[PDB]
Amino acid sequence: PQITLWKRPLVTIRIGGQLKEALLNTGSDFTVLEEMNLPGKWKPKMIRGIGGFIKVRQYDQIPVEILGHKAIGTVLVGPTPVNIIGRNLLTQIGMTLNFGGPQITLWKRPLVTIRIGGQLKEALLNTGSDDTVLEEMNLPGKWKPKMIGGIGGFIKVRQYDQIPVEILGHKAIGTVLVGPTPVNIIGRNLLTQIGMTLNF
Amino acid sequence: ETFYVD
Repeated sequence: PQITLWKRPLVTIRIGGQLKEALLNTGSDFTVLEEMNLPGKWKPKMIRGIGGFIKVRQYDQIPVEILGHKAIGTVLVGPTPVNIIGRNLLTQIGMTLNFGGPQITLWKRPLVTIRIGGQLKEALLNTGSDDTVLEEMNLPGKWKPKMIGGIGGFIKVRQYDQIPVEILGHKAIGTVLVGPTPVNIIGRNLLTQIGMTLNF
Repeated sequence: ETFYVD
């Protein structure tokens, strides 16, 4: 089955006898759930974090049913704003990126050369991102301030509209946010333009 | 690395 990206790719998961809503997130190495009680040994871990590291609890070898597939893998629990199914569990259900609208497996970060300023960069393909967020660069044209959120809090960015970006040979044009990001992120706004789907 | 931008 093919899952398009005009809307957030939310799915119902079953974990510890509980249903929850989670986002299928190719931009995440791991799976990060909002505060809940899970049965298991768990070890303190520190991840990611806009502004620094956030503390999470790391539960290993947990059953998680997703779209009717049973993964058994690592779940991190902590102060994420949304439940996040990362690649560690997307691989287990056999999810890939595709131009359903070349296949990009999810064993590694779906990194892809983009060309945007008439300039060329490496950028993550991120289904868990609404918008495209690019590392600090000069871009021509008018731009307005925006605050966007992720794990750890918010960062301030500049919002440029109607910006052309080439991605794996495809031409996309729309909104690009520019701000202090370790990694360029191609979000759904653009992913949809170029015809990308989550398939498993 | 958990990237995600709402």
